[PDB]
Amino acid sequence: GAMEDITSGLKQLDSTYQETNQQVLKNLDEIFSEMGEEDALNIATAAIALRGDLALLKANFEANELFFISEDVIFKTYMSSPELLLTYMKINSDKVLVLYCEGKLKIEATAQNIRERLETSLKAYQSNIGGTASLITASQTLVESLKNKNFIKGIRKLMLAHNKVFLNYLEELDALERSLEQSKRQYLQER
Ligand SMILES: [Cl-]
Repeated sequence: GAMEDITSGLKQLDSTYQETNQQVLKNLDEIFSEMGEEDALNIATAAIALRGDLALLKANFEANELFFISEDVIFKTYMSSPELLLTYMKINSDKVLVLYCEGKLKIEATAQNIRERLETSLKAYQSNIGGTASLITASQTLVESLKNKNFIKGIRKLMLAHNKVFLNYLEELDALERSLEQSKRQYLQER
């Protein structure tokens, strides 16, 4: 649904990245065939950011997109309802209370894995976003600066969407814990 949107956002950003990188390497090849010197240095600096910090941004977005795939599998299956969670615990005081024990434990473990992923992603963005300044500094005209700034705004928008996705997982797990406890109460009441 909204994940086609995010996948697409990523493909667009990647395309702009490849083209920015192509343009920069072409420019370096031409340069190395005082205002011009400062510009050449700004461009080499951009080439470095593109290979380094910004490649790390790209890898981060990619790891997230893959995860959104596999974790989506998890949430559409054994994590999709209390009944199916309990069943999953069964295949892998009372004999059913313990099953709920296992289910709640699995929810907790899932939330923890999601938090660790989100933390890693937030850290990668925080550490690498600063490298985008160099694309602004290397711009030779206000038009080029505008295009680079749009690219950067796009990077931030994609990041805002990914954070929404992670937090949405956590919220779903919270609702599911509520429901699992309500179902557990209802079960005990019927036994
Ligand atoms: Cl949480």
